[PDB]
Amino acid sequence: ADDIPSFQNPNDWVFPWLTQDTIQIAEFYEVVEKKETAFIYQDPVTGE
Amino acid sequence: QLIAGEHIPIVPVFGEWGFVEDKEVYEGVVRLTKDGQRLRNMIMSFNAD
Amino acid sequence: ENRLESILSRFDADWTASDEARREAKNDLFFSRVSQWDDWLSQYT
Repeated sequence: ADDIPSFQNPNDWVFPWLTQDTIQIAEFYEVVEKKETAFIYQDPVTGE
Repeated sequence: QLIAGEHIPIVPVFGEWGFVEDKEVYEGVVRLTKDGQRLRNMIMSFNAD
Repeated sequence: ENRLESILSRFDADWTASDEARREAKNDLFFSRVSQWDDWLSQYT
């Protein structure tokens, strides 16, 4: 909690107001199909 | 001092609401009218004199 | 920082929370003005 993040800052430059607590931090999602793998079994219950 | 249930006992009613600079914004209907409404009043008063 | 003074953590989340009851609450309570009262502002008598 004593680190304090930062970023490109979504607001603006202007700054004719009463908010200076930037404290911006971003969340980065990434995606991949990857072709993971396997593992089949047999339903022990009533066959099928 | 522990009060009852598991929420803040304060429900808020809004008119038009949203965020901008990431600052909270809301308003009633009246806001838009204030501008010409004084004009009305004014010209009124002027003509009264 | 670490400053577990109770009225300091609390008054420093209100004081942090009224810098916004500023920019906005300034306009808001004033509509309650152009209406429930005179539409003239800032000069008396």
